[PDB]
Amino acid sequence: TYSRQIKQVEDDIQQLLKKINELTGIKESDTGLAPPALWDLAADKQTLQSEQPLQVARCTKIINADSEDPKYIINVKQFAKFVVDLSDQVAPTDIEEGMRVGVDRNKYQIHIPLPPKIDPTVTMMQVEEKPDVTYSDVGGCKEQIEKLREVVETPLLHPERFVNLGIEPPKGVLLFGPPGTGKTLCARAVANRTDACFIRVIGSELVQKYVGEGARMVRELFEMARTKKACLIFFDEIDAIGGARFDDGAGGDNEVQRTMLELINQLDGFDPRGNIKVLMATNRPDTLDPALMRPGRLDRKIEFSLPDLEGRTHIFKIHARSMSVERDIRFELLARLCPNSTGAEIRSVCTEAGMFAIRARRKIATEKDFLEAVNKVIKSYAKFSATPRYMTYN
Amino acid sequence: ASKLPLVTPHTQCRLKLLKLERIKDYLLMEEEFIRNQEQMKPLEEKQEEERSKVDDLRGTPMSVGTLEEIIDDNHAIVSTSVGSEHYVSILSFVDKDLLEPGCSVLLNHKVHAVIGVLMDDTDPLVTVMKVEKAPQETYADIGGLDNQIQEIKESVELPLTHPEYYEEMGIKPPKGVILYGPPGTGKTLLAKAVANQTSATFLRVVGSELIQKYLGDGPKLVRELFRVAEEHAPSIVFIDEIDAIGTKRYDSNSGGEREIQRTMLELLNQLDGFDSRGDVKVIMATNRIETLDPALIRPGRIDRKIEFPLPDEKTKKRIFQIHTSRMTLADDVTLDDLIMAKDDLSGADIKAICTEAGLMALRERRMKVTNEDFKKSKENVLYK
Amino acid sequence: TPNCRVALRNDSYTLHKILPNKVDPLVSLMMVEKVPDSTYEMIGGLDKQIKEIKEVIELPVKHPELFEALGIAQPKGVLLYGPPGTGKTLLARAVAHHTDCTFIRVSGSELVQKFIGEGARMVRELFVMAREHAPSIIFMDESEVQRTMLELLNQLDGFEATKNIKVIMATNRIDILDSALLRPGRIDRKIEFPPPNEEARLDILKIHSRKMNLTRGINLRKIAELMPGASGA
Amino acid sequence: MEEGGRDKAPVQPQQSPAAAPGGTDEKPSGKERRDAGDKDKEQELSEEDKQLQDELEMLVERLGEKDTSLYRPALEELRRQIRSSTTSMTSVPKPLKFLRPHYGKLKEIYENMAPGENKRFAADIISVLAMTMSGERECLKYRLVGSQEELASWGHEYVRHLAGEVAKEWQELDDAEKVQREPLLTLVKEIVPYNMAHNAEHEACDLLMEIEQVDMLEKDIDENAYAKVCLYLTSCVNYVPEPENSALLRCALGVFRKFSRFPEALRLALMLNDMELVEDIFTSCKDVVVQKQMAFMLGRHGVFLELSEDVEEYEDLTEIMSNVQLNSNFLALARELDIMEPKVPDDIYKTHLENNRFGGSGSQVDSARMNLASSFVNGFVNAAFGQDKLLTDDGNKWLYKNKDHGMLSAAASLGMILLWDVDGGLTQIDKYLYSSEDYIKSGALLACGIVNSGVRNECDPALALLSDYVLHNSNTMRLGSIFGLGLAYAGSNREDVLTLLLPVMGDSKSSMEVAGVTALACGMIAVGSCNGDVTSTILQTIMEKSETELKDTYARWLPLGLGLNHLGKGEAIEAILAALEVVSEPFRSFANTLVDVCAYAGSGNVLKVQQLLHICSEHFDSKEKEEDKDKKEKKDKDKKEAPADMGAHQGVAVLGIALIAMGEEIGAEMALRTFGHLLRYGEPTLRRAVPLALALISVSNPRLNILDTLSKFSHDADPEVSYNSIFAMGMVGSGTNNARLAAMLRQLAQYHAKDPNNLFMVRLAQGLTHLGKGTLTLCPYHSDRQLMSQVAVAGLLTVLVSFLDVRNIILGKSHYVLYGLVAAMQPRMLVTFDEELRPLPVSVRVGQAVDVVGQAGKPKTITGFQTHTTPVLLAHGERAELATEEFLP
Ligand SMILES: Nc1ncnc2c1ncn2[C@@H]1O[C@H](COP(=O)(O)OP(=O)(O)OP(=O)(O)O)[C@@H](O)[C@H]1O
Ligand SMILES: Nc1ncnc2c1ncn2[C@@H]1O[C@H](COP(=O)(O)OP(=O)(O)OP(=O)(O)O)[C@@H](O)[C@H]1O
Ligand SMILES: Nc1ncnc2c1ncn2[C@@H]1O[C@H](COP(=O)(O)OP(=O)(O)O)[C@@H](O)[C@H]1O
Ligand SMILES: [Mg+2]
Ligand SMILES: [Mg+2]
Repeated sequence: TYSRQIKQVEDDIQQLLKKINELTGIKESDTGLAPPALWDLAADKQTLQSEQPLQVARCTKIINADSEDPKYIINVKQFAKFVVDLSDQVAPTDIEEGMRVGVDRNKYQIHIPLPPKIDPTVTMMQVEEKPDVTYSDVGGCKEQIEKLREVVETPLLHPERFVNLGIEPPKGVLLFGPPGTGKTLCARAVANRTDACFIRVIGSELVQKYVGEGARMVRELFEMARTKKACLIFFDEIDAIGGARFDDGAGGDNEVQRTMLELINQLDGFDPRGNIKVLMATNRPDTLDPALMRPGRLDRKIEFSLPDLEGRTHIFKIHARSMSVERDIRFELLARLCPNSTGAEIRSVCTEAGMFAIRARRKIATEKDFLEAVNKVIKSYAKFSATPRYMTYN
Repeated sequence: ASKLPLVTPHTQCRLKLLKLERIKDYLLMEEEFIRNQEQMKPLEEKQEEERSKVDDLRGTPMSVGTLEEIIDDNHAIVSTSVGSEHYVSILSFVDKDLLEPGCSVLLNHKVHAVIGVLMDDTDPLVTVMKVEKAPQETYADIGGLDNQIQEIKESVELPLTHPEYYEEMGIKPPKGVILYGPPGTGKTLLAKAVANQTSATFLRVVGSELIQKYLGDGPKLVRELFRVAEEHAPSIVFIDEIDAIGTKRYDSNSGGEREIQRTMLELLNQLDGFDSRGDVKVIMATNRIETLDPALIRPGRIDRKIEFPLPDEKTKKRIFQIHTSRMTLADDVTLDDLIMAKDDLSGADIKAICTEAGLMALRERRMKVTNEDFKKSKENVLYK
Repeated sequence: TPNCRVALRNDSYTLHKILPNKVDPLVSLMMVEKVPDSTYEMIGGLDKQIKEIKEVIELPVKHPELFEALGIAQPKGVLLYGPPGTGKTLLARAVAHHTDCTFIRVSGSELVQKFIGEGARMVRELFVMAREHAPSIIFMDESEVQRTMLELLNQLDGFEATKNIKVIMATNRIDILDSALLRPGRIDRKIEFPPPNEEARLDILKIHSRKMNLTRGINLRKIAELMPGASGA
Repeated sequence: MEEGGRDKAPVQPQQSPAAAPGGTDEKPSGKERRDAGDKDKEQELSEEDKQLQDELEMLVERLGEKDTSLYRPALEELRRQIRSSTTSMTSVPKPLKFLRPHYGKLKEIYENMAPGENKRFAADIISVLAMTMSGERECLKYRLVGSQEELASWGHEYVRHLAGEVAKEWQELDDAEKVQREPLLTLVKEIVPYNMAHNAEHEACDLLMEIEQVDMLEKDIDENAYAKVCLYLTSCVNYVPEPENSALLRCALGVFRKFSRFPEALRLALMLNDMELVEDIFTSCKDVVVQKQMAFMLGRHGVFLELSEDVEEYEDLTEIMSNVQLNSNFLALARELDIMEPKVPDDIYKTHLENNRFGGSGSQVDSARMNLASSFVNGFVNAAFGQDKLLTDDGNKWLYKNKDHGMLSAAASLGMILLWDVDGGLTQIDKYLYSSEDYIKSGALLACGIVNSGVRNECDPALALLSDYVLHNSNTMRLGSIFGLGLAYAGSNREDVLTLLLPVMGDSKSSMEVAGVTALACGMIAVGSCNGDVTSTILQTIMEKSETELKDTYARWLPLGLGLNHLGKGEAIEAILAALEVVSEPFRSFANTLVDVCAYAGSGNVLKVQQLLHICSEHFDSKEKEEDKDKKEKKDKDKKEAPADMGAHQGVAVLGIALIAMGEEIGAEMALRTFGHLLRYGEPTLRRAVPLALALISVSNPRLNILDTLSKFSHDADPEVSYNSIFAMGMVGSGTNNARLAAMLRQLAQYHAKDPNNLFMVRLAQGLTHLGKGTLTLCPYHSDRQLMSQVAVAGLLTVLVSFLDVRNIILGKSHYVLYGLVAAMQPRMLVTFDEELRPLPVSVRVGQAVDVVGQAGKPKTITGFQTHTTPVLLAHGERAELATEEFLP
């Protein structure tokens, strides 16, 4: 009824919000500047306080000390080397050799030790954040879930039942099967439930242009692994990181083999890694080198096969619990119609048959809509099917 | 800016009056609230006194730095342009959230302390493969197919335009879409139609140019590619001719097939990574569908498989009707004789015969196209 | 302006003055390559091929509307073929020289590389300089050339809106290139270059015999018969 | 340009109305038959809403407007039929014949005469006939008439029936979504006196439709979520009889007339309590309506069900009182022990593990104030039947060591361990009560008042805490004996023990740590009447607060219980009653805003808010009334939790620009508690904006303001992924932000969200706009956190057990008589529907479907399937009886 009276009372304050917030100051879309009233701690004090008593303290690297005297041999990025001194702010204890320290620009003396260098693309692959996959969603392979879980988390969540028995639990485990079987999806639940550093590694991220370049990434990776108390290291598609050694004539594929041998040395012998747990995942496990296949690195060897009948029905109950359906259908008929099938294929059946409900104008799918999914996904897409040479893994 | 997203009465109501009247009171309260500050305390003006004081802090030479670590009490190790890195402190007008490892900042000239960050410039790779505008005409240009058009709108367009149908259903859209058939059947043409249709960001890359001459630059290019595709919005990633990564070998590749393989491994990760993917759609096309790795083809990574047949003759006459629409056609010609000239001709062949016939018209400067233009036009196009 | 040299003071780095412009990287590129610039006046007896290439390239610049008079799309791809030494480079240089287009060949070299970019992970980064010299023509010699041309034609099949950008490939023995390149919806016109006959050797003797200090009475017809038609070189 | 040819309507309506002054006089047939030809042709050629560009309605008034102005007024012999041919033609195009000053001259065509039965030519047409014109009547015409001319002539008397029949035309044409225009006609009509138009459309709404009750019923309470004092006073008591007179849905009475309880009349919800006790059907809906009367939004009802039919249905009152409270116990007796909860989870202190090797060594923090937080390893994790047998040794060996308020604290944690209990909570205290200690007996008997929270059976009317009170000549025997009785009997309205606690205020004892929380204890009991409590407060306030100029022991404790005793009404009398009561010097006029705005918790009266921040904006205040302006912002912390997303964005968008951004003391010291009184849940728009001012501690201020916002920021329940944002701040909190004043504070912050794996619904929003108190149990701690002198000595009474109105968690409850059903539910997001197509799409979060007692969450709306039909209460209320019916084969 009051067409202008609602409209101008709307509009004058929808503009006047800007007309007073300009008077406050949120404007001048920056080039890298703060909100104008957040830096007010450094309005006056830290302008002449974080700058005028403070200095650059350029960071360096220790070569070695000497006896009887400090006389520290220092090193910098490009420039020369010096024989430097402490400050009074430090004891000479934690000024150990091969260490980064912060050093003033004029006297060239040492202020504070630093954490060492970490290569940045190794820092990127720390996960920092967790997915949402719950162990309810990996239904069908419960014995594999338990046999994995007893290695992964039980010494971490309970480091007393193994100690008071007097056993060292296994530290290595690989996971393998056909594609789409639930390996990576099974790992996402591990990343869900876990609490420590879950450092993921995909093997194709380690192929580098320079010679031996990836091996140093492996080294620094296990360095920051050894910095933490407990840590989980995830490996995916390790056929790229190594098959075997087969060189002949023109020696090819060597650069992968050097990084793989470095991974071997970082896994076993000569300062063992301690509380670091690894986890591999491949598609075809036959190509792998047997020294990598040696236990002590790859203890648990979990098979992933297709579910028998009941695991398949359970997968139907997982992917099919959350969609508007006819109530009185049965899934066991569908699991009879899918002898050899993965949970990905079953998910494509459910998510396809919902689209069969969206075909004409229905809101709840039917059993014959499921039948229209089965012949298409199984039998019409049955030309490709992706499975059988991966059943023999060749 | 983001002040009241509640617009749901959508009428002349006392609610929509009072929403503003309340916010009218709050914001007049903020006006006369701050009005005492510039009348009572003009010591700091806060429009140019504090900002000019920041500009008095920062020097006029503003050196550009590089981030590699963060220590939280506003000092960090930052890299110089030469490489001789420092351990400077960070100021407080520095908006402590954009700072990531590898980011570029602004340093002091004197003590090299972190003045601010810099919103870094783009385009090394983004505007190479980002599609600028709508390429061509609409789905009415296609004709004759009419079924897989519903399939592609089904998997791609409808989840965008109607995000209610899947939520009333309890379902997510199918992930992967692949195209295959004989060459010249309109695989790229349908992608032009979708690129006309959509509103999301659209990315296109040939499957040939995935390969590199340096080792690992392939999979690195893959990782930064899906980085770029993820970081913007709900986009559409198009890949044409992905057989060519498997068919041809090039001597610029210092690696053999066991580097192409590793590129396909990293790509195989980037379709179905354990990471949260996001609103990214994948559309693929080839003609040798039998050659490539089926682990890429499995449901879960590619859901919908779409065959393109050769056109039937009633679709062929429709395609003749399309490509002979806006041309001055003399009545000498009969399209039906032109239909059965080749038993398995394509729309590209039809368009080639039409355009080459127009070239035969322009050789003789004419405007209409005669029959013998088509008679020698099929001789030029077809047989050699 | 972006990408311009300036003068700069040193104490406070205040911007002093704008200096002269940087040389264009395309100009430095062609200065590196040094194609033999040519004209119609040094063509020996190829006039029907001239009439073909005028129809292909000369028309969709000076008369783009003339294709809208017929309702057909404009051609984009040219394949020249014939034995080497038969005028391919001078012809393709000459056409752009007369229609005033930026003759930009590509070789896949790496001295050229620093002017395209630091790596130029595609060929497609060339298109910035191409549409920056928008009435331009791309030239190619004789498998990386063959994939590169496919990467060009997949862009300018409708994915690039800027016109007046055309590509030209020259080779011999047309049957040994790609069948996907031999898809009939791809190549717009293919032009054969034959070896010269006794007529078409005499005029190359005429044009080429211009800069020499001759003697009166030469009878180039006899010498043109003495050469049994190898090529123009 | 296709003109001419078909010009019949720009020619014959151009000629015959032009020949009408030449055919009015001396042509009596041409006056009327051409006017009838101008009535049926403009009528029938103007009914269709497809050709809205009519051929006369924007065509004839090039000459027919001056012809109308020289036709109706300038004729002066307008008879009884030619007004029906004249004013039925000249009234149809007149909102578009005239320009925008039509509003004062709709009457110069219509009020000459309304022609006959005006809806006869407004039958087919929707809103271009007169509904827009009637909007021009009720917009300006009935505003100028009904400003001070309500009881009047034709400008009201016919306007009631005209605005009645138009409103029947809205629910007569289509039954579209134009039904909600009837609140926009009945409400725009006589804005303040809404009752007289609600008389004109309430019985028409009774005869309107039964299906068209719910969306306009939601539209009316949508218009009643926030309103002016008289329109919320009027449209809500008009909103009450709609599912009582017209509809028989009748189970949404008590939870939605708690809306209509306080500002209208305190006896109105008692007459609606009678309306509960009259519809005596069976027991399902009768049961479920009276379920909420004990521990879901109110108390003070347990003397009203002792009628003459005490067998089982009027013996429901004992079951309401303690047996469904015992079902709230049964949530943790069965339904929490079955899912996850062991007797000692205990491992968040074990989650504090990794700082020994994260950068150096450990075994360094050995402060005795760490043990104050280490008693909450016992205290916080053990709520909801987390009972402990010799697992209270962290409170046992610290109970006999030092820290007298820690001897109160470890003895007071047992009440937080045994919550909602009457069965053995008095027996678990006595094993550690007998210690002969002023602090152990007072904290333990203080916990006795905590265990019986919500019971109000025979535990302590004058039994235990009165015996704790009568020992007094000293410390917390005097103090902690009045706290638990106002705590447990805070939901009670009993006057007798209020007059046992009235000589505590009337003592005028110098123990001001007792006399201050006396107002906080008696304020929690009463919210309405008994002005003698307010007299007892103001008399000691004049005897003690006047002859001094000292600390906020007075200011934080004494007027706050007066705001409790005058909470919740919009009438603006109580501000006159208490603001003119202690008219005084400004340190005693600290209580200006207390009773003023404590009456105004959730409403819309933002004119109060401009007279709440225009008086003292900054004034530069050289240490003068920074506490009064911090309290002036403390009373900005209402109005924002429930205007249904109206002021929350306008508090994060105004206070983050105003006070913590551009202030000196209010923002730097205090103005973050709006995010601790506004919310308890959490969204990242401020959840990732407060650690910009927290993780930057900026110790240049009195840094225990920022450390006060550490644990307070952590005030948010419903536990989250915030262990990074808190454990990082305790990781830098190991070295920095020292443990000498904060070792209780960082682990107090960490343990606060996830004490248990449930019990957090404390947000004063259980369902929708539900109040459910707390506004008495939650407020005095946020008023108590002034700045200091209470982190060590005095505030250890309130920092443990301040808020204890935790009405549990869940809504997934069967409550069958046998209790055999589990559920058939489907949890989703909060709804978005206001008006849409048919089955209004409710919400969009279909991806979750359970059938068990699982988690609730804040923005959740839950429905079902199976044709269970859920016919009990149908909206919200978390104790659905869950009957079923199968008239759907
Ligand atoms: N037990 C299961 N229950 C439900 N879904 C499953 C199960 N196993 C597999 N899936 C489905 O299969 C899909 C693929 O999972 P995942 O990525 O782990 O396959 P994979 O075994 O790692 O093989 P690939 O290495 O090819 O991915 C997942 O999206 C998941 O939904
Ligand atoms: N069904 C059709 N209707 C109309 N035009 C068509 C059709 N099929 C092909 N064309 C024409 O053929 C040309 C080539 O189309 P397109 O390149 O998309 O086919 P393609 O199968 O993608 O070929 P390639 O196998 O080389 O990728 C298009 O320009 C289009 O005009
Ligand atoms: N028709 C011709 N007229 C004159 N000179 C020619 C002709 N054909 C080739 N040449 C000579 O051949 C050389 C260029 O070879 P060309 O055929 O253009 O490139 P390519 O041999 O790489 O295809 C020039 O030096 C030119 O003098
Ligand atoms: Mg996988
Ligand atoms: Mg194609």
